[PDB]
Amino acid sequence: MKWFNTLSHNRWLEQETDRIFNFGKNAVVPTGFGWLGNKGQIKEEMGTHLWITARMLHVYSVAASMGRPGAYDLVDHGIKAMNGALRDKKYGGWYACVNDQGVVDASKQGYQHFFALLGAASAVTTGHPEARKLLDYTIEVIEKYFWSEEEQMCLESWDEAFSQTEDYRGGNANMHAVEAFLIVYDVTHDKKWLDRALRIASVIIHDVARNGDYRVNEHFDSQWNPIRDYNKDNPAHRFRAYGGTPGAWIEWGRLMLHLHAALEARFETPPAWLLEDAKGLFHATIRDAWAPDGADGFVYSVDWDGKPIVRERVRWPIVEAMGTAYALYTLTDDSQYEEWYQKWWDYCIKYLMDYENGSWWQELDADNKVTTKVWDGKQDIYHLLHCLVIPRLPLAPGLAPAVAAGLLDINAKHHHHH
Amino acid sequence: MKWFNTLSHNRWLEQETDRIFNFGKNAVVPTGFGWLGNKGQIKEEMGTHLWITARMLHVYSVAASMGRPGAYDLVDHGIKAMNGALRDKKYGGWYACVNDQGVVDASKQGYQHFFALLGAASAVTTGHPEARKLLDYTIEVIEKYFWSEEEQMCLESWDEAFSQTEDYRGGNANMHAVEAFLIVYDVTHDKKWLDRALRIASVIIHDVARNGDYRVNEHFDSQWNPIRDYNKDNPAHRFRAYGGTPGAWIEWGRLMLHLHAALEARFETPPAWLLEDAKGLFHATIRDAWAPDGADGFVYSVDWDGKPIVRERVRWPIVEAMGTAYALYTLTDDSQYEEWYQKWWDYCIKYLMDYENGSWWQELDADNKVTTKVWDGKQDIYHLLHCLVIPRLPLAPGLAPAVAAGLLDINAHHHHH
Amino acid sequence: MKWFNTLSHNRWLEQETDRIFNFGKNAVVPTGFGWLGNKGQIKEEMGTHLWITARMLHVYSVAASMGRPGAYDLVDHGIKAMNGALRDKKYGGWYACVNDQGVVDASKQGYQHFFALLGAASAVTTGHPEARKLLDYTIEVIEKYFWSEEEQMCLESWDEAFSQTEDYRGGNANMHAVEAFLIVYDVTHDKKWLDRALRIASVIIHDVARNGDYRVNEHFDSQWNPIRDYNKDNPAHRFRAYGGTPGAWIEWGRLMLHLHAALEARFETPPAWLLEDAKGLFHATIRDAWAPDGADGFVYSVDWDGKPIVRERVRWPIVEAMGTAYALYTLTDDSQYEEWYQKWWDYCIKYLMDYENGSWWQELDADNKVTTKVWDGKQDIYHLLHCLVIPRLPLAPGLAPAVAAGLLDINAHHHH
Amino acid sequence: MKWFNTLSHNRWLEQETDRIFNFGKNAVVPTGFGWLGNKGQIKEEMGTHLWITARMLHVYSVAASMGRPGAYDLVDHGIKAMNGALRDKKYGGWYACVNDQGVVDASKQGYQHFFALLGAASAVTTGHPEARKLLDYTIEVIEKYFWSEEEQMCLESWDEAFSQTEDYRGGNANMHAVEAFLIVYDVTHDKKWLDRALRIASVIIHDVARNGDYRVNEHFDSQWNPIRDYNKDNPAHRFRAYGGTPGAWIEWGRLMLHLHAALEARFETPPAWLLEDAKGLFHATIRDAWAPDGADGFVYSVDWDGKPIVRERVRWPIVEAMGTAYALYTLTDDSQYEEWYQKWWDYCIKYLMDYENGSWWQELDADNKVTTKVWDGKQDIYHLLHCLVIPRLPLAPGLAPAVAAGLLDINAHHHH
Ligand SMILES: OC[C@H]1O[C@@H](O)[C@@H](O)[C@@H](O)[C@@H]1O
Ligand SMILES: OC[C@H]1O[C@@H](O)[C@@H](O)[C@@H](O)[C@@H]1O
Ligand SMILES: OC[C@H]1O[C@@H](O)[C@@H](O)[C@@H](O)[C@@H]1O
Ligand SMILES: OC[C@H]1O[C@@H](O)[C@@H](O)[C@@H](O)[C@@H]1O
Repeated sequence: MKWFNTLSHNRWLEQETDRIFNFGKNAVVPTGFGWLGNKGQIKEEMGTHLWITARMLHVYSVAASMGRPGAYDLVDHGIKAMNGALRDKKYGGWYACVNDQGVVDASKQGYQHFFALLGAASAVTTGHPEARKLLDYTIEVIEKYFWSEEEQMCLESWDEAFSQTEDYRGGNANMHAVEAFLIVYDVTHDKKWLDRALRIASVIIHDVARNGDYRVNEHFDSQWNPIRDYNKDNPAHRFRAYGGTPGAWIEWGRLMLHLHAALEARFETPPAWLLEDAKGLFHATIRDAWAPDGADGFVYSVDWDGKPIVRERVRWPIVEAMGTAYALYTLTDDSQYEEWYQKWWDYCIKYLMDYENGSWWQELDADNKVTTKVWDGKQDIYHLLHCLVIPRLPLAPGLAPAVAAGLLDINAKHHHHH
Repeated sequence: MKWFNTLSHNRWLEQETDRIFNFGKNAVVPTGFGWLGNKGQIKEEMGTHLWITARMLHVYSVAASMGRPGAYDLVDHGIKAMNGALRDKKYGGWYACVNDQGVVDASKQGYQHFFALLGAASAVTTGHPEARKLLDYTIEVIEKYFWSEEEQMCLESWDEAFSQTEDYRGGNANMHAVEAFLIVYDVTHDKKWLDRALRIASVIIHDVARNGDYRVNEHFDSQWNPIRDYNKDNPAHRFRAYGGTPGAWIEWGRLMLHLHAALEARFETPPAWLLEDAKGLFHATIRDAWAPDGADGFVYSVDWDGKPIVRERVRWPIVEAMGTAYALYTLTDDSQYEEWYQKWWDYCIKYLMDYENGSWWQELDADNKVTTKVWDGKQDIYHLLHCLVIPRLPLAPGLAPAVAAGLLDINAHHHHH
Repeated sequence: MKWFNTLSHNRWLEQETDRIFNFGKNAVVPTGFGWLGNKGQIKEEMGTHLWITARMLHVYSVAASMGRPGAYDLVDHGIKAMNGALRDKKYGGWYACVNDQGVVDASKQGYQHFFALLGAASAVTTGHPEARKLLDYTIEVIEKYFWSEEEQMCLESWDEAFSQTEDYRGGNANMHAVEAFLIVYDVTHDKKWLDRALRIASVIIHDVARNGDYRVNEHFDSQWNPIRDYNKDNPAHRFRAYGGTPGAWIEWGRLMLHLHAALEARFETPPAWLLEDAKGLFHATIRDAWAPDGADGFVYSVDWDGKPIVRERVRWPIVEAMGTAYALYTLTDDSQYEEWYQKWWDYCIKYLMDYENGSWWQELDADNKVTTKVWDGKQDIYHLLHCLVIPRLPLAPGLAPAVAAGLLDINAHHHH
Repeated sequence: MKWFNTLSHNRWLEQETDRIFNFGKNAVVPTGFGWLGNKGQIKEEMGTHLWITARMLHVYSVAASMGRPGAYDLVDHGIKAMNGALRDKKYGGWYACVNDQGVVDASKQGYQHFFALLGAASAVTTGHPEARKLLDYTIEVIEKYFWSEEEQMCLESWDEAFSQTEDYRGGNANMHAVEAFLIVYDVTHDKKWLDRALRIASVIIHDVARNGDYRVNEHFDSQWNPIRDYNKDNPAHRFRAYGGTPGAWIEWGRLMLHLHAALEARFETPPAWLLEDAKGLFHATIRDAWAPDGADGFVYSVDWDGKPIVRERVRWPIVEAMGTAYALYTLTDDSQYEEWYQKWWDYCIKYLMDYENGSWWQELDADNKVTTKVWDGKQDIYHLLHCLVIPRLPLAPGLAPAVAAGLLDINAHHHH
């Protein structure tokens, strides 16, 4: 069965994408974007998070490029929010969480600042007259506090006043740095952004993960030595789970293929390890995490021997798996990847898609029934673009640049025989 | 006005197709696919029919090839049903009807086995790893019990244990054999299937129908002699109506054009009678059955002088008419066929389409008001692909193969030359 | 940001178009098309208006050409209606308004007859076997009573019997004559239709509007001299507002560019003033009417110095502005026009589109909140095709002909 | 076998088209275009003929629209020529033939003036700044002297001073009037040219030819009564052959289908007889004139019982047959027309194409061997566009307009 690069499948994806764009519109709050619950209501107690606001700015940049009325107003809202309450006008950068009445979390989180970077870079592709100013400012914050020239890797977090950095180094924030750096590169061609991306991946993936059967180590000390037992007593942490989180492995895989494609796009032969390691991560994710416990789905985390720990099926791991299947199919022409993509789509409509309340469920238990454990509500639509829009685009340039360039369905041009 | 081979019209068709796919999803039951009612609910008392289950397997094969998440799971469900409760594990083939408790109708119905053949052949086009095995098994059953080598025609039915065949021969079962054989040909490229289809059409249409003003005779004895009086006392029978059923005539017309196109595809000149007789069937259907009684719509049945008998407007006849209009337009380029297609679409949205309760009504009275008489519920969506998907495809290969091949919209200043 | 001539934007446009076609279907009544309210219900007390019936005939002609089942039945219904109760079978032409009991308004309104002409011409593009007959008759009525050979302009209205014409000449009726004449030209090529359209535009726009900073004068006496203070006492009139109605200025702009494109289509160099004056009208509209009073949106009317009078934001002016932005973008390649189009789409979804009850609101107050003041319900869908379908087509031939020709998306990018 | 609307066939067509364009370029002379011989040199003794200069103006208009460097210079050359020595500044219109020291044939030939009209209308499609002026003037001459309002038909010829008209009416000149009128229509979108074309075809074809087994009568007296024995003593005349000339019958067929398509293009139902009679003419041409005498090819003339008179195979009849086969295929979708087109292409390359000396031979004997009898030289490339370019275009608008519109290969399969 052929779905990739078919207009019939791609029309289905677009129509679902519009349903998703509609869901996120409910998140608009004066200081940015709020946290949506299971019925698409704002959970006011959660306030305005930096990472959510930046993600929505990115999402509505893509929607704007797709020619959807109202989306550009959300881009504008996003850019205003990044210049408003979220912005620390004393020490620079952005607070982690604010609301109409003040700052709740003033800390300076690297993970969230890389999303700020992605949001600004994607906003630039819309031509919004204030987007490039925002990007330039974000670059200054990143280079001052979050890219380490000494370590040639990303730092994790600081206090409000940028006086003390966290005694921890994280694969997760570094992963989203790679993601953001790809798009910054697409809207600058300052070579350093791609160089930095390759460097980060070489350390986290080609060195550490590859040497552990492609089980990505996320937690390191300040000297970049793995802390294997980090969070052993808080294993279901939302951002720093104990052990391996296979959803991240497979996401890394796709990011490495965007890097491969960006190198190809400047007529450079990419290093072979990008594709090799992307295959490795994909294979490892299925090996350990797909249906390991008597029911379909991807578990949330595994121990260092591949045994599941948190068995809940969170939404984003399978969504990322679908994106990576597409990226691997694109580079390999191997139908096995398409078969996995299809299998996962069937699972998604069966268990995760929520036509009744809107969007998709965020989390299921080990029997694939809606649960509340790891998460609380439906606060994200950003990951969904990776299974809804990415499969309609080349791998270079990246998501927002490629949509703005008019590349949707560009490759959808007798597929049962040769 | 141009609709055929326009992306605007074809987009509308696709959007309606998705509405129809959605309606059929609630038919899923442990033993296969159940019988949906007017509001999309399962009518439990009807059980799990072989023909319905096989048709759904076919429909969701097309949906799967169209890239709809969930459709492949329904293909898988259908294949499991065909390997499970519906399959006669003792004597082979498939029971006509089952439920959770056991067998409701143990008979071995040719009509329904030809749908099993279609369903398996369409499933093959999805690449499902169990589909070819199913097709192989279905072919074995068909050649053992339902294609007669001596008659060079299809048998009608057997009892559960295949001890004796029915003393009756049917144009209806044979029509759906042609339909299935076309698709088996597409997934085998073995001319024997097309040889058989052409042979069947040559007897029922080119001989008997053509010599009867294109009024197709459906009921025959075992020597393939017409029984003109069959079911006089049960005229509104769902599968064996008394007299002629014009919806069937026009359906035969399309099938003959698929056959024509299949021959052309391998650079063989089709016999001229396929097109000639398709024209005759289409014309005769309009002649006897279109608006014959002071209101629009196709009547269900007519006597041998063309006079209406059962005057209800059932859904499938007009749907088939629309499919045949497309096929004839494709072969002739004659705009009259497109005009009919358009007129029929307008009728369908006015009277048949049911946006309130789902799908389309199954049956209307002679004033085009919803009724319950010949039928009971909304158990079919298979026919609707003939007015929704067929117009988006060439005539060769057939429906499911062509969608799998990526041919949707391939043919799409058209107000002048 | 690129939207014009992109399949992603055009798909969004088509899907909204279908939503709009669905809303109008509820307007069917035995005598034509009735007046839809905010819920898509018929407002029976409004009866069956000639202008509404003719507009719906036009709208469903386009829907039919787009391959929508049922639309042709609505064309058929409109044609029957134009041969039924609405037709004055005694004196000729069509009554302004009828109902199931008889004639409500027997007068013969030029404005509404030009819509009859448009409807018939659009219907011809469907091939409906009674459409050409309707067009031919409509042309006869227009040439007898509405196109003046002595004035080389359109007359305004008459009594039922066509015995006395109104002592008034109108820019508004003449504008919609231009619109109708373009489509009659498309389905005939009697040159006179384009000649007449150019003549009308040359008087109302090139002479009078251009000389008044592109503020179109609508109200004239029988000698075609402006009546500047017409309807001072009734400034929010639905068809003859006091002063300038900027939505009409921008509508004139687009029509002139359809005229331009028609001339190009036959390998003729169009007169330069069509584009020059389209630019002038567009600019003047932004200058006087866009967000002139501390909130977004187009006001309804302005005085002769460009100051707002009626500040309500009616639906059709912004819808027409979007159409004209597309036309100007097409001719100039200047992205400022695309930027305006996008800005206005954002405003429309924010304030005008009504996904709850259907269609779009007809009218908002000066703070962009839905109101009832100038208008009453949701009786029109015709204008919406100018921001939904027009951006998917070339400028020649016109709307219904172009859709019938299969030209949707024919023209459908961050660097050179 | 499928050729029509295939890119592979159309590429072959374009490549031959370029070889043909190249051959014509040597015809440039100071006063217009000269008469090319068998090896592509100028037959200087023939001087500059109006019909040749006008045809070359048309051909290079098409070449220019196709983006061939040098072609526009020839369009400019042709326009200058039509304003130079060929132009009668005293009495108006154009002399039939001039040379570098004066007028050779001062007569005012209708046949040649309809080609002047075609050449000007085609030149307008290139946007050359002097082309519209030329067309406008040519129209004035045609309407003064060559279209008769009284007869509703075209006259044949006049003396230099337009004092007396020839006591003769010709189906040939009228055929080329139809041809020219189609293109004038295309660059004016004005009804009257099509009305005139339809009227002309209705008389020559629907009345006279249809009632004589589709054998077109060409020679008429001043009352439009046939002269059946005209040119009995000069049967092989180049423009007025005795009896019927089947090449002309099949050419009429295509022109009627361009007429049909033009009507369709403005959403008008064309009269059924255009297609009926086009089929009739095509069939009759094969019936009487295709391989009638034991070898392939179309004879030049037949008598009124269909028997061949002049048996030479001149180039243009089969070239026109091929164009008509395309037009009939386009309207009917009947493969028999494509089969004939293919058969004729095979004959053309076997016997007519001249890769050695350039272009195609003008004339063969009854055994398909190159001969000199009816004609002398290779002065024409105009007909060749009817088998080289026409099969790559829709039937409306006509040749030069369609190429200028970007329509080449727009329509470009073993089963249904
Ligand atoms: O959407 C939130 C999730 O995003 C993924 O890419 C990872 O960064 C996870 O750690 C995180 O919980
Ligand atoms: O959908 C069921 C119908 O299918 C048609 O093709 C015919 O076989 C009818 O006899 C039958 O009732
Ligand atoms: O839709 C109704 C409106 O149409 C516009 O084009 C103008 O004619 C207005 O005066 C009128 O109120
Ligand atoms: O090319 C010259 C020829 O052109 C044809 O169309 C006819 O007019 C002939 O009579 C003429 O000899």
